[PDB]
Amino acid sequence: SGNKFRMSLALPVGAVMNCADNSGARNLYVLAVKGTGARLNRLPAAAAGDMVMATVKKGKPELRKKVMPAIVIRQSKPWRRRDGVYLYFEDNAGVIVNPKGEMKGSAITGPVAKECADLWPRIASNSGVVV
Amino acid sequence: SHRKYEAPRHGSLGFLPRKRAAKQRGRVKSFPKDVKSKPVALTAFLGYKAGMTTIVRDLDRPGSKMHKREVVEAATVVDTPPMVVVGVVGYVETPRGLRSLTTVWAEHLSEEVRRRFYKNWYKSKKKAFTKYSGKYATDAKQVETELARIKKYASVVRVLAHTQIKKTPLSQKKAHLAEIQINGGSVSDKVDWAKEHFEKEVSVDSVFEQDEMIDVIAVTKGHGFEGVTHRWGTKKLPRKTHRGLRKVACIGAWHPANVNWTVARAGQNGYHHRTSINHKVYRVGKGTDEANGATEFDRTKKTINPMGGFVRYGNVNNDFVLLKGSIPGVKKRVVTLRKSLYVDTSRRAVEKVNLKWIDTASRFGKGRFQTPAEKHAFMGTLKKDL
Amino acid sequence: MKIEVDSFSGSKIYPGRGTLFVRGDSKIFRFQSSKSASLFQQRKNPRRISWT
RNA sequence: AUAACUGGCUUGUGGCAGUCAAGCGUUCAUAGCGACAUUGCUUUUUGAUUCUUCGAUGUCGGCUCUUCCUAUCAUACCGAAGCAGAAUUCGGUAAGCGUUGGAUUGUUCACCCACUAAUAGGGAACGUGAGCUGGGUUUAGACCGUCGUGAGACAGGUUAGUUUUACCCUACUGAUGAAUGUUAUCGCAAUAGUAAUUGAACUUAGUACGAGAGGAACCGUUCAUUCAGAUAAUUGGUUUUUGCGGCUGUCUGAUCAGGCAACGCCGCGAAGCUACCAUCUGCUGGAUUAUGGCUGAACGCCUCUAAGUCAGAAUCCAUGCUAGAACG
RNA sequence: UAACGAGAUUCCCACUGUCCCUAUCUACUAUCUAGCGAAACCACAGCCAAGGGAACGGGCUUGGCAGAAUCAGCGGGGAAAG
RNA sequence: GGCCAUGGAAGUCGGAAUCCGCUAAGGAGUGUGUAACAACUCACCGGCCGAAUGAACUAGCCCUGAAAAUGGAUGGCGCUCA
RNA sequence: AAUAGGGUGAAGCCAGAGGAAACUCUGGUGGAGGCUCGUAGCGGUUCUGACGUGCAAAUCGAUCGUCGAAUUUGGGUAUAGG
Ligand SMILES: [Mg+2]
Ligand SMILES: [Mg+2]
Ligand SMILES: [Mg+2]
Ligand SMILES: [Mg+2]
Ligand SMILES: [Mg+2]
Ligand SMILES: [Mg+2]
Ligand SMILES: [Mg+2]
Ligand SMILES: [Mg+2]
Ligand SMILES: [Mg+2]
Ligand SMILES: [Mg+2]
Ligand SMILES: [Mg+2]
Ligand SMILES: [Mg+2]
Ligand SMILES: [Mg+2]
Ligand SMILES: [Mg+2]
Ligand SMILES: [Mg+2]
Ligand SMILES: [Mg+2]
Ligand SMILES: [Mg+2]
Ligand SMILES: [Mg+2]
Ligand SMILES: [Mg+2]
Ligand SMILES: [Mg+2]
Ligand SMILES: [Mg+2]
Ligand SMILES: [Mg+2]
Ligand SMILES: [Mg+2]
Ligand SMILES: [Mg+2]
Ligand SMILES: [Mg+2]
Ligand SMILES: [Mg+2]
Ligand SMILES: [Mg+2]
Ligand SMILES: [Mg+2]
Ligand SMILES: [Mg+2]
Ligand SMILES: [Mg+2]
Ligand SMILES: [Mg+2]
Ligand SMILES: [Mg+2]
Ligand SMILES: [Mg+2]
Ligand SMILES: [Mg+2]
Ligand SMILES: [Mg+2]
Ligand SMILES: [Mg+2]
Ligand SMILES: [Mg+2]
Ligand SMILES: [Mg+2]
Ligand SMILES: [Mg+2]
Ligand SMILES: [Mg+2]
Ligand SMILES: [Mg+2]
Ligand SMILES: [Mg+2]
Ligand SMILES: [Mg+2]
Ligand SMILES: [Mg+2]
Ligand SMILES: [Mg+2]
Ligand SMILES: [Mg+2]
Ligand SMILES: [Mg+2]
Ligand SMILES: [Mg+2]
Ligand SMILES: [Mg+2]
Ligand SMILES: [Mg+2]
Ligand SMILES: [Mg+2]
Ligand SMILES: [Mg+2]
Ligand SMILES: [Mg+2]
Ligand SMILES: [Mg+2]
Ligand SMILES: [Mg+2]
Ligand SMILES: [Mg+2]
Ligand SMILES: [Mg+2]
Ligand SMILES: [Mg+2]
Ligand SMILES: [Mg+2]
Ligand SMILES: [Mg+2]
Ligand SMILES: [Mg+2]
Ligand SMILES: [Mg+2]
Ligand SMILES: [Mg+2]
Ligand SMILES: [Mg+2]
Ligand SMILES: [Mg+2]
Ligand SMILES: [Mg+2]
Ligand SMILES: [Mg+2]
Ligand SMILES: [Mg+2]
Ligand SMILES: [Mg+2]
Ligand SMILES: [Mg+2]
Ligand SMILES: [Mg+2]
Ligand SMILES: [Mg+2]
Ligand SMILES: [Mg+2]
Ligand SMILES: [Mg+2]
Ligand SMILES: [Mg+2]
Ligand SMILES: [Mg+2]
Ligand SMILES: [Mg+2]
Ligand SMILES: [Mg+2]
Ligand SMILES: [Mg+2]
Ligand SMILES: [Mg+2]
Ligand SMILES: [Mg+2]
Ligand SMILES: [Mg+2]
Ligand SMILES: [Mg+2]
Ligand SMILES: [Mg+2]
Ligand SMILES: [Mg+2]
Ligand SMILES: [Mg+2]
Ligand SMILES: [Mg+2]
Ligand SMILES: [Mg+2]
Ligand SMILES: [Mg+2]
Ligand SMILES: [Mg+2]
Ligand SMILES: [Mg+2]
Ligand SMILES: [Mg+2]
Ligand SMILES: [Mg+2]
Ligand SMILES: [Mg+2]
Ligand SMILES: [Mg+2]
Ligand SMILES: [Mg+2]
Ligand SMILES: [Mg+2]
Ligand SMILES: [Mg+2]
Ligand SMILES: [Mg+2]
Ligand SMILES: [Mg+2]
Ligand SMILES: [Mg+2]
Ligand SMILES: [Mg+2]
Ligand SMILES: [Mg+2]
Ligand SMILES: [Mg+2]
Ligand SMILES: [Mg+2]
Ligand SMILES: [Mg+2]
Ligand SMILES: [Mg+2]
Ligand SMILES: [Mg+2]
Ligand SMILES: [Mg+2]
Ligand SMILES: [Mg+2]
Ligand SMILES: [Mg+2]
Ligand SMILES: [Mg+2]
Ligand SMILES: [Mg+2]
Ligand SMILES: [Mg+2]
Ligand SMILES: [Mg+2]
Ligand SMILES: [Mg+2]
Ligand SMILES: [Mg+2]
Ligand SMILES: [Mg+2]
Ligand SMILES: [Mg+2]
Ligand SMILES: [Mg+2]
Ligand SMILES: [Mg+2]
Ligand SMILES: [Mg+2]
Ligand SMILES: [Mg+2]
Ligand SMILES: [Mg+2]
Ligand SMILES: [Mg+2]
Ligand SMILES: [Mg+2]
Ligand SMILES: [Mg+2]
Ligand SMILES: [Mg+2]
Ligand SMILES: [Mg+2]
Ligand SMILES: [Mg+2]
Ligand SMILES: [Mg+2]
Ligand SMILES: [Mg+2]
Repeated sequence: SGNKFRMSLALPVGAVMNCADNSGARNLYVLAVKGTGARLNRLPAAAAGDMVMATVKKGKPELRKKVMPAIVIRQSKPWRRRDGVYLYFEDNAGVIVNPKGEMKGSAITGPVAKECADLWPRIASNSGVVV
Repeated sequence: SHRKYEAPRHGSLGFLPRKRAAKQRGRVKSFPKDVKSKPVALTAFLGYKAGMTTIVRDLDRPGSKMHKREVVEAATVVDTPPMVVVGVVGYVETPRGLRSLTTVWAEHLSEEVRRRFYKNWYKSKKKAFTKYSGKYATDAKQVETELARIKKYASVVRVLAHTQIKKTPLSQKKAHLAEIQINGGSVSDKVDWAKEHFEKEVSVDSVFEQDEMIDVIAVTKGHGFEGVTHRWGTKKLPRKTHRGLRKVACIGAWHPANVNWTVARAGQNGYHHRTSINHKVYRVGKGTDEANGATEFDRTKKTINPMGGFVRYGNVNNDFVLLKGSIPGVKKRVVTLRKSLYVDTSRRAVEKVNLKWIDTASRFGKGRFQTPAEKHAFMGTLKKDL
Repeated sequence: MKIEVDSFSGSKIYPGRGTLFVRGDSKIFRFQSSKSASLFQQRKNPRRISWT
């Protein structure tokens, strides 16, 4: 439910980001990006605010070995906003969600990109500092 | 057998051949279609690419997440001193296309435009247009006869105008002379306007208004001979490929036993003639204005020029045009600004632009000041100031 | 629009110029150019950088 | 005079499509199917043959790149339904435009995970090795199993095993250029090429439709995918600016200032170049196809058609864009 | 079966331009010049489409067409050379 | 409002029957239209007009059936009471 | 005749401690080995790198195996085509 401008992609397929919610997962391994078209040899890649299909590589045993949606909330690759500002975070992080974008955890550790919070009201509710 | 996977083609077949332009001055291939009901007005202007800058502007785009919010945008400065009208050409509709009937010139031509017709001006007797200038002898009935012929037979009237390149910081002394089509009014009206404008200056503010959408005709940056990888954006071959990797591996099937015209090959890149459309005019500045870079919110008395001047151009001391985004060409290139060939009613075309602030920090480095006063206020007194 | 100030050197940041770094603790850092940003990522002391 | 690639004839076999219509389809042959039969098409299967090549056409697959076909997976416009909506199925014009990222496998093939509008099928010497690679196959070394008294064999498994030459001609991509009195400027435009593509969100609207469950579309608005052409504001990348600073060893008696370390090393580093790692830009008219119509005979009625005619597709031709005929 | 192995194989951490997806820089070439100066190969030669033909033509037939002399690259063809 | 099934179906849902009487005229029903009737329309008969008309079949040319990969071949141009 | 510089630390030996004894433990010393890292040397794994009408009818570059012995090597000498 939103139309965010294009951002510099930070997380190609195979990237492992931090898991920033209290769901019990610590890793999020990107295996696909929602909305990725066709281009030979080109890897699908996600920016902050993108829905991702992921597995939990490190965390509680009941979270491991499954494909589940997740949303990237911060990225360390700098990207330009329409106000001319180049910004980046210290790390790449995401949170586990539904296909509808509803969190499976209940809290978020760290800041959240305004692009991500503007696009997912669920993540905005559970988010603290929003940049 | 077919390709294993279906990928799109590399490059566009509508910009072939990728050869050098025949001239460095970009030529207007097509002018706006003539409407008699409009007033008589020019359709083009000649300028020089000075450099790029940055502005801040409040966006008026309902439904956007940046609506009524500041956006930071790249802009291009085109140095456009007024052009001088020196001639007029008539075109006739024929079953073989437009054909030039007659060219009528002004009595006096400036030295910068008379240098256009010479390769070695310093070694010449400078005899160009002297007998033609004599054609104006005490009655100028030859000129009036040719002008009457144009009024009687011409269907397309174009003026001949040249830039005043001596007012720019360029060391080139040759002016750039071009045909600019006259639109509006009858053929007689166009001819009267052209004759009455002989040896007169025409400013940009008489051709382009602010917030207008215009097209840019220019010759792009030359890069010389280039391989397929960068000329055509082809995939690099693996690192361990014998005899090199910046190639196209297969340049054709066995049959046709020839190389096809559609296969990417190494060759000359850049220096192409391009027509780029829908560039919005953010500002038509005046050289006499002491607040070129000032806005209604930034009242700093400030010219459009950055600190230390435009890199490899100099200062813009003339009227100028501030365009949104990027235009083809390099610095000092002659650029042709043409009016749009259609009517655009999109929100992007009809938005009224009001600028907040224009960046004038140095482009020669990580400039951090907008003004020498701001600099000396930040740093204070230095040793060289005593 | 607002003029920003370098976190490492106090240099004036104008719209667009420089990068903006959000640390893990959500503290916002502003760098007017790559030069001051690179020194900060080396954990230098701006109090001991002679031109800040 | 003769077998192993490609090519040629054939097309049993493989693949695809018809005709009649016994049946299926709650009724109802033909919305969608369709037996017993029967007529065909194709050369991406495999056979059959041995015409070309044995004084040699480099034999698998993948990577790269261009193009073509349509028996159309998606996208445009439509007709049909056992089409209320949504979805879906059948069909017409259609190849303009797209048709993916990975695990295993040398694989072609296959099979899974996942995105996607879709992950259609094929040809061009089973396209493509003086383009690559060399994992497979298919020399010689070696191991195993079975066979053989044995030397050895295996169309069985395994491991290691040199991938040569373009400066010629043509063709492509670009670049000059004699002569059509000389030289210079501004132009015209024959011909050739051509470019855009698809998705999402808001509104329409919880509306039409529907008992409900569910649930559209046109105008409009903001964004996004793939592609194309530029550009260097900004940010990032790059450093022989060996520009400034720092560091080690050694050499110049020390200092200052320097040499060398097969650019000695490190931090920053403008300019230039450059990145969906950055920004900008990608037009509007006509004629048509399928189709639905108007008037209207043939055939006193009827009929989109026979004469005539209207609207109308991602189609075509223009506008626009690129080159400018070096004998326009 | 400890130890050993430039032996064959699978996975993990670190590292990574192998890749997404490419970009930039240096020296030596290539390039141009003075001097010097070979070789492979060679029936004649050298633009295409279709036809037929020893069933894949540069030449034949029918068409498209066709304007001197040339330079750097390139790897489709000469069923190129060896 | 023929019947039975069927709430009912009265011609028009599925079954039956496949009738009779009058009728120059009428299916115990063609369809619309109905929950069924009503209602309208067709088979059906007539009133009007001024000579053709209906069905099945045969074979000439033409069209459909008729989909492949470089652009391309009644030899080419072109040809339509040829 | 030839073989940098390091690592490891075998027997034997010295001192101390525990135990009734048989013995054990600790700290040194010592400097063994077809041991090990690694030059010269000897060899030749991989890039299937360069070159591939070469500098060269086997080389060049990096990388690599081993490097105190079944080591490397000069000269003399012996063995001669089934
Ligand atoms: Mg691939
Ligand atoms: Mg292929
Ligand atoms: Mg024109
Ligand atoms: Mg004349
Ligand atoms: Mg004349
Ligand atoms: Mg250059
Ligand atoms: Mg240059
Ligand atoms: Mg390059
Ligand atoms: Mg190789
Ligand atoms: Mg070479
Ligand atoms: Mg700059
Ligand atoms: Mg930088
Ligand atoms: Mg072959
Ligand atoms: Mg063939
Ligand atoms: Mg068959
Ligand atoms: Mg056949
Ligand atoms: Mg068959
Ligand atoms: Mg059949
Ligand atoms: Mg049928
Ligand atoms: Mg076959
Ligand atoms: Mg097949
Ligand atoms: Mg034979
Ligand atoms: Mg054969
Ligand atoms: Mg042979
Ligand atoms: Mg051979
Ligand atoms: Mg050969
Ligand atoms: Mg031969
Ligand atoms: Mg062969
Ligand atoms: Mg060959
Ligand atoms: Mg592969
Ligand atoms: Mg079709
Ligand atoms: Mg269809
Ligand atoms: Mg039905
Ligand atoms: Mg196509
Ligand atoms: Mg076609
Ligand atoms: Mg189009
Ligand atoms: Mg995809
Ligand atoms: Mg796939
Ligand atoms: Mg793969
Ligand atoms: Mg793999
Ligand atoms: Mg794979
Ligand atoms: Mg594999
Ligand atoms: Mg498939
Ligand atoms: Mg075949
Ligand atoms: Mg092959
Ligand atoms: Mg080869
Ligand atoms: Mg191959
Ligand atoms: Mg080849
Ligand atoms: Mg092998
Ligand atoms: Mg091979
Ligand atoms: Mg062998
Ligand atoms: Mg046997
Ligand atoms: Mg036995
Ligand atoms: Mg045996
Ligand atoms: Mg045998
Ligand atoms: Mg074997
Ligand atoms: Mg093998
Ligand atoms: Mg070559
Ligand atoms: Mg070569
Ligand atoms: Mg040669
Ligand atoms: Mg030759
Ligand atoms: Mg040519
Ligand atoms: Mg050429
Ligand atoms: Mg050319
Ligand atoms: Mg569009
Ligand atoms: Mg709703
Ligand atoms: Mg609802
Ligand atoms: Mg409802
Ligand atoms: Mg309703
Ligand atoms: Mg309702
Ligand atoms: Mg219902
Ligand atoms: Mg609901
Ligand atoms: Mg719509
Ligand atoms: Mg580009
Ligand atoms: Mg340096
Ligand atoms: Mg240091
Ligand atoms: Mg020192
Ligand atoms: Mg020295
Ligand atoms: Mg030095
Ligand atoms: Mg030395
Ligand atoms: Mg740096
Ligand atoms: Mg820079
Ligand atoms: Mg420079
Ligand atoms: Mg692009
Ligand atoms: Mg756009
Ligand atoms: Mg255009
Ligand atoms: Mg129309
Ligand atoms: Mg019609
Ligand atoms: Mg008609
Ligand atoms: Mg021209
Ligand atoms: Mg010409
Ligand atoms: Mg002539
Ligand atoms: Mg002539
Ligand atoms: Mg190994
Ligand atoms: Mg191993
Ligand atoms: Mg094994
Ligand atoms: Mg050469
Ligand atoms: Mg020379
Ligand atoms: Mg010779
Ligand atoms: Mg053919
Ligand atoms: Mg023919
Ligand atoms: Mg043939
Ligand atoms: Mg033939
Ligand atoms: Mg053939
Ligand atoms: Mg031919
Ligand atoms: Mg031949
Ligand atoms: Mg001929
Ligand atoms: Mg020639
Ligand atoms: Mg060749
Ligand atoms: Mg040859
Ligand atoms: Mg046919
Ligand atoms: Mg054809
Ligand atoms: Mg014909
Ligand atoms: Mg025929
Ligand atoms: Mg004939
Ligand atoms: Mg004791
Ligand atoms: Mg002790
Ligand atoms: Mg020792
Ligand atoms: Mg050591
Ligand atoms: Mg030896
Ligand atoms: Mg070697
Ligand atoms: Mg090699
Ligand atoms: Mg070579
Ligand atoms: Mg050799
Ligand atoms: Mg070593
Ligand atoms: Mg070594
Ligand atoms: Mg050894
Ligand atoms: Mg060793
Ligand atoms: Mg013998
Ligand atoms: Mg003998
Ligand atoms: Mg003998
Ligand atoms: Mg014998």
